[PDB]
Amino acid sequence: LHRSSSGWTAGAAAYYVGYLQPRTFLLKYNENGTITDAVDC
Amino acid sequence: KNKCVNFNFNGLTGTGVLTESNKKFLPFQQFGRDIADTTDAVRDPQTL
Amino acid sequence: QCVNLTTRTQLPPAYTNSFTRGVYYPDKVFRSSVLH
Repeated sequence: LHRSSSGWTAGAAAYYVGYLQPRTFLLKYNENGTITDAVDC
Repeated sequence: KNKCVNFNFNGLTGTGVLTESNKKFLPFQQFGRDIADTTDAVRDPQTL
Repeated sequence: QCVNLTTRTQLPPAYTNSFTRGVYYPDKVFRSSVLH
């Protein structure tokens, strides 16, 4: 927070919260090891 | 190097011959395997 | 410590669709040109 104890204010941002599941993915590795694309079964 | 030795990792056991390589691992990865689950290249923990 | 703020605005819990996000490395195994 910022203030130019309850007169404070925030800035300008955003954040989202998701949920995980025990799924199965596919890993496509290149010559350097960076994941280029994944497949959700 | 270049001899049939018995490497002893903290989480990997097995024998093999250590030699030079042309690959380049990621700075956080330490293991490397083949297609059918065969470890053939590991990173040295002392020297990068 | 226990004083609540006065600039709080109630928002409905809406949804946002992801396309291909959420993929990480499950282990430290280096491979190349495979699909496991």
